[PDB]
Amino acid sequence: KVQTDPPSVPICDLYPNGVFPKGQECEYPEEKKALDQASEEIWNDFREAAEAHRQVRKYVMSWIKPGMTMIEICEKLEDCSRKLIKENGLNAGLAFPTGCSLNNCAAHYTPNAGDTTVLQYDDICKIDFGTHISGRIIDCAFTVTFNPKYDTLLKAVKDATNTGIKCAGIDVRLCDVGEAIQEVMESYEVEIDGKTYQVKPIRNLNGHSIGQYRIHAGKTVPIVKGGEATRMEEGEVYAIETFGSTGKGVVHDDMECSHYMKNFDVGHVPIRLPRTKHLLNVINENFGTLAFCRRWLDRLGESKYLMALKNLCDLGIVDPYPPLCDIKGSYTAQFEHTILLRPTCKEVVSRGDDY
Ligand SMILES: *C[C@@]1(O)CC[C@@H](OC(=O)NC(=O)CCl)[C@@H](OC)[C@@H]1[C@@]1(C)O[C@@H]1CC=C(C)C
Ligand SMILES: [Co+2]
Ligand SMILES: [Co+2]
Repeated sequence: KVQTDPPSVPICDLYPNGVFPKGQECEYPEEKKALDQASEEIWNDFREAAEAHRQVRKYVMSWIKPGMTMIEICEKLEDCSRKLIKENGLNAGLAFPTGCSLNNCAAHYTPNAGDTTVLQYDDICKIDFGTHISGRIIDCAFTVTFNPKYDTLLKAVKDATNTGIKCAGIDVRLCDVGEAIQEVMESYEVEIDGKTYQVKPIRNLNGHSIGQYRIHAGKTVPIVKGGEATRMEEGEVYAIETFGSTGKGVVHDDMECSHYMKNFDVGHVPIRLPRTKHLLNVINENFGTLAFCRRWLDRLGESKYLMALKNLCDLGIVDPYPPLCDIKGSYTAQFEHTILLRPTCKEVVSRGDDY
């Protein structure tokens, strides 16, 4: 039909012909048109996931406010995402947990059960969430603030992400994208609570290629100079994300872990320990190689799983991804889009009218 007041109509019911809206198509900085058309069903799956992402994040921006708990924020967002993507096992769903990392924490925080953290007026919150259709994943992220003191820091990082998106292309060196992002990000100076800062890229955070059911397909997109001259290739899909900070510009692991994901390269492992075997079956059935969090195990009715989960991490079957934070007192911001390197053009598939 038409989408409802608070979104509830699945994207596939809005586009009944099964053809979803294109993102922003860009020229790069016969045969290829045929080759582009041959993968049309893949691009269409990314576009369905991207339209869900656009409609969920517009909804989130309408209601996210200080005073809400982080758990309330993530559950309200994920509810909407499950409805709009028309969650169906591993065929359509949430690609990874909702990040809502605060202040000096830049990535990989979502609340676990019992977290009483409440969003504050002065917080800078990075909302990073993913949708997929048939394993075609959209990773797209933006920063929420309520105090205008952070506006230039957000503009710096938004400009740096758009610079990396403009620089990207077939046969472009990943190191050149990094150098370009850093030049733009470091051109910004900000003043927050009477202290001035030159905005710094977080040098040990990166964008990444994306593969089917594989949020990180192994190529990294640097956000500072000095990286690898490995080239981007036709048909690849990339999350172009940049992170800016007022602190050291380096993150370390910190706080409790919430995010986990099966190692993509680990095959079947026979397990006899009963609780560990059951938890691995739950993971394989519900997530496969997609990332999950502890709240997502709780919602499936699992309990007494933390030792089984530690066991799967210690075996190397599952990897933990703890929150990544700069120094105490620092402020970090993030913007990200997913781009498709199609044969005929570069498509910023997750681009909206918002960012
Ligand atoms: C979650 C995240 O997308 C965060 C940004 C980036 O992290 C890093 O660059 N990390 C490091 O260098 C470790 Cl010190 C992404 O990796 C390039 C990272 C991502 C894709 O690897 C995780 C896997 C995804 C989930 C746990 C959601
Ligand atoms: Co992301
Ligand atoms: Co990403």
